[PDB]
Amino acid sequence: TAVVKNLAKLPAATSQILTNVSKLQTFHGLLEERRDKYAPLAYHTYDNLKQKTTWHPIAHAWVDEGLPVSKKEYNEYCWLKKDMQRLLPLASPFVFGIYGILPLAVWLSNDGYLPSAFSSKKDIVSKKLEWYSSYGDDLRQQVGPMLQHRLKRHLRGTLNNEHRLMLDEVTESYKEIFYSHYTGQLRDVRKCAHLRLYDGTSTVLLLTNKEPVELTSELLQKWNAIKAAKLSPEEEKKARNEALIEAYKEQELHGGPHVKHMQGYGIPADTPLLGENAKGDQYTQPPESASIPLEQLEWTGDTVFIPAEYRTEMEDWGRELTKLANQFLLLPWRFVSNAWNQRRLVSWFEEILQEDALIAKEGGVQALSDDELKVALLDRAVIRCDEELTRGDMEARYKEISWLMSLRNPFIVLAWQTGYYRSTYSPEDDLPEASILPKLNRTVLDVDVHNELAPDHPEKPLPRVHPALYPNSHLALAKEVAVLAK
Amino acid sequence: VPVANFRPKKPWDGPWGIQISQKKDRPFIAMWILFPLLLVDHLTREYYAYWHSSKVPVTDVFGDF
Amino acid sequence: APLYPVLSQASLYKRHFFKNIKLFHVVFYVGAPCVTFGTAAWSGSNRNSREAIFMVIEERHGWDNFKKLSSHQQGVIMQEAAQESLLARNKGELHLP
Amino acid sequence: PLPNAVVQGYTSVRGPKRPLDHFYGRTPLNIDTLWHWVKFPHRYDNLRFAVCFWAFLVSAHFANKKQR
Amino acid sequence: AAPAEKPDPALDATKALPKALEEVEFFQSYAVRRKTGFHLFNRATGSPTIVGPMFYNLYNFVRIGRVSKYVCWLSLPLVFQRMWMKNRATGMEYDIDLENYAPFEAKKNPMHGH
Amino acid sequence: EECMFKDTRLDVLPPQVNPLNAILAQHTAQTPVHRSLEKRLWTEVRATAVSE
Amino acid sequence: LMNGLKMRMFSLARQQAPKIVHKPVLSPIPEHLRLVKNVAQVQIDMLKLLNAQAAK
Ligand SMILES: CCCCCCCCCCCCCCCC(=O)OC[C@H](COP(=O)(O)O)OC(=O)CCCCCCCCCCCCCCC
Ligand SMILES: CCCCCCCCCCCCO[C@@H]1O[C@H](CO)[C@@H](O[C@H]2O[C@H](CO)[C@@H](O)[C@H](O)[C@H]2O)[C@H](O)[C@H]1O
Ligand SMILES: COCCOCCOCCOc1ccc(C(C)(C)CC(C)(C)C)cc1
Ligand SMILES: COCCOCCOCCOc1ccc(C(C)(C)CC(C)(C)C)cc1
Repeated sequence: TAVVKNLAKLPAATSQILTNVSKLQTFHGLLEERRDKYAPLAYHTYDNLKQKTTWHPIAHAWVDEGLPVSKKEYNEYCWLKKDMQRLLPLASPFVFGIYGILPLAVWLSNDGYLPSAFSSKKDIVSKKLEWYSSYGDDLRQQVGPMLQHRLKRHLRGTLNNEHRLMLDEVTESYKEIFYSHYTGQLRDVRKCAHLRLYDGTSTVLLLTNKEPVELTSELLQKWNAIKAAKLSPEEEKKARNEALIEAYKEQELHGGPHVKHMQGYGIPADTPLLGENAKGDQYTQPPESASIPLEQLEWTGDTVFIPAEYRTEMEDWGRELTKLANQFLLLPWRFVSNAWNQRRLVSWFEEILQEDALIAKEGGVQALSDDELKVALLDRAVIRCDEELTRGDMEARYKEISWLMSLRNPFIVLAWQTGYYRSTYSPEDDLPEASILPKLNRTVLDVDVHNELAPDHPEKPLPRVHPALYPNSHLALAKEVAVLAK
Repeated sequence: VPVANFRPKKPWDGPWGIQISQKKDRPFIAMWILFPLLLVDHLTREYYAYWHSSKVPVTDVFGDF
Repeated sequence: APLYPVLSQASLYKRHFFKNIKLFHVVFYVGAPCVTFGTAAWSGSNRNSREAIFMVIEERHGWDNFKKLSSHQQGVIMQEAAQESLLARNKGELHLP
Repeated sequence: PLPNAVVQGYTSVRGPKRPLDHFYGRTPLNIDTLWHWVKFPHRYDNLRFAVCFWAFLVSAHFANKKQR
Repeated sequence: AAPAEKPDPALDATKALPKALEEVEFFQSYAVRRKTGFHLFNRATGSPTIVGPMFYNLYNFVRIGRVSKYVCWLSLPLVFQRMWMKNRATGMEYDIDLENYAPFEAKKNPMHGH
Repeated sequence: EECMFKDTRLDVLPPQVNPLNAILAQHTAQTPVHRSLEKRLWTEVRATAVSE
Repeated sequence: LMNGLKMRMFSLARQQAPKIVHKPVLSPIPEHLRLVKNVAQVQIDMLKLLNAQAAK
């Protein structure tokens, strides 16, 4: 059996395990050295009940744009971290005793339970693909549908209360995202982004020496322009503060930031003066910063991200949905609080984002091989190994989930992913019949990400317009055209 | 080329539907055997103590006595 | 070409007998023997008259001597005791505490 | 006293009930359809009379002999 | 806080009493009887009784039973058993000595406890 | 309440509206007229380019 | 129906096989396919005409 087959290589595996640990240590040293000087401090925050930490990718998932590393080396780093996780049963004899070897036997039985050293293959891509096709796709194909049901029933709620919880504008998008295995039609990712309508407006308060200011597209554009001009800091800070005071005045005219009038958040007013401390009509005591003139408005370098996820937030998910989200992504899930699984999911998210950045540096998706792209999509959990897709479909799938993960929301990501793991079995042998049409093919051009899509009204869905049919599409799609024709 | 979103059954797909039906009707079958057993357990019973009883039925569970 | 263990028509015909029960089909059909031969009517009357009978016997005659007598005289004394208890001359002819 | 949902059996939507199977070509088999197979005893009634007589007589014989 | 939910008719109460009256009407429909063979002893005034004219319905339903109509009568001989034994006991002759030594359920008997 | 015991798919069909019309209309509204007249030149010059 | 009477008559006969009733099933698949046919024929006529123009 596999037990003795793995015991045969267990002596040959310890050397590779220690070598891999050394590689992991070196890579983590490099990555942390870069992170400790280029990355900001993502402070720890506790949930609404204030007992366990909560995690979001916008603050905690940092991407080192400028990491001098090959994509395969980062794949090795992540895979060896997972191998360190898989090495945990070696501690069982050192806590239970000499009779703690039967867990080690169960570990050595299945090769999917084991780290890379027990594999005969050499390349990290082939090793990863072997592990997936042997154990991981099967393990994932039995969690996808149930996770999808949990996400649905998280939105619509329990006990026949859909009229109180669901929205009538996300209805057709909800149907297309969650019930397209009935129709057999492809899905548009923008219809999954429409699920964010359940949430509120995500804001970003920049903290100044006077007041917090809400970030906008205009202020961000101006800051990017100043950053691109490469000016002296005496001019850079001046222009930044000019844009900042302009935005401050703009929001003060708007009626304050959006956060002042949102349930669960708020900016306090001026403090009150109690009793005899009240000096006639002045019932308030303004803060110290009121003395500072507004022309001295300077950014503190501190930021506050407020996703306003009233229905999507990972805290309200539950003990079960978090575990299934980590199962479906082939992450550790057992015997831990939802905070720790939240961190694990956010770390997976960060890994995928860094890998996307390195892929874009390496020349996009088309520079990758077929097995490498297959393995990337397997890591993203959008492909199962019993499909045998084309290259264009794989590229479109990558583009889809990459844009969806750029938005930093795990719920819609999982909703998208679980749609690719809804497979049925027929009770008859003749049916399903052999098809007559060719295999499904697509291209990167067929994916519409560069355009906005309004939510279709309930029971009035509209057909899909190809991006090529839009005006001036040959100019907008020129990058993809140059990448594909070459 | 085959049709998509279709596959052969696997062990983790659980039993078929007819097997689930066979699971469901097992209580309904044991009902016919257990209700007569209930009536027999009540009807073929004898009280355990009387005004004259010097002893009472004892049941050593673990044989410690 | 069904890939599942197809169940015969007669097996379904037999299982339908077991799963096509309604609530009243159990309630009344099992309550009639139960109410008749239960703690209310027959079993209760028997088993609760026995207690009074043997109380009277062990008080008046003794259980060992009663065991020594014949089944006929046993039944005679049992009937006398049952009458003494049903009468309840001391409770004012009332089976209450 | 009770809401209409409890009376009609549904809160919002009336769910379809799967009808009862019939098993065409044969009699229904239910707890109430068993008299088709089991009628009251009618074949051995006169034998019942005879056996009751003989049982009474033999019991009386052996009981009287035991008693005497 | 201010959800503005429309009224749900399923939460109303406009079907329970009609349904109960439908059940009672189905019950009373089986009280319909023919004129032939009809007899009911009325009261001495000539007015009908209460239980009298609602026996045909009950026994028309007993007719439809399958098991209770042949079983629930087997507890009835026990009533006559009591009727007979009570009269046997009303005048049963007993020994004075045993009644004074072993009175049944008499108070202040220390052998009982009180 | 008897929604399950009906077939109202015909009462509610998907509309035959082309969303492209809403897109092209927003395209013309944003552009000026001289660019519209220019497109007649871009098309005409493309015809002569294919001719030569 | 009779003079002074109305009645309900039920037959007594075993049903050996089920009774069939043609209730036509509404489905959009045939019209889907016919729409595909019509659109494809439009494009085919278009291609034939364009080929005739480009070659003639
Ligand atoms: C003077 C004596 C009284 C008068 C004359 C004798 C009585 C004559 C009347 C008829 C005979 C009455 C019998 C009395 C027996 C008795 O005492 O009844 C009480 C006894 C128990 O008494 P004890 O436990 O004290 O010995 O129980 C029995 O006799 C067992 C009877 C079994 C009945 C089963 C009926 C099943 C009906 C089918 C229902 C199917 C539905 C599913 C359910 C499984
Ligand atoms: C009158 C004084 C105030 C007290 C009022 C409340 C009295 C309640 C006691 C009477 C309860 C009767 O309970 C009755 O149970 C039956 C179960 O067969 C329910 O029946 C319901 O459920 C069944 C299935 O279970 C459905 O198929 C059916 O359509 C529906 O009526 C009735 O809706 C309910 O009315
Ligand atoms: C005032 O009311 C007195 C009537 O109460 C009689 C109590 O009956 C006990 C249970 O009786 C039944 C039996 C069957 C049922 C039905 C037929 C509704 C059972 C069902 C739901 C399985 C068809 C309902 C009640
Ligand atoms: C589950 O709910 C059903 C319970 O219904 C029980 C109703 O019980 C009352 C029936 O008793 C009667 C009362 C009157 C009558 C008849 C006497 C209606 C009056 C008549 C025949 C003279 C018109 C018949 C039966």
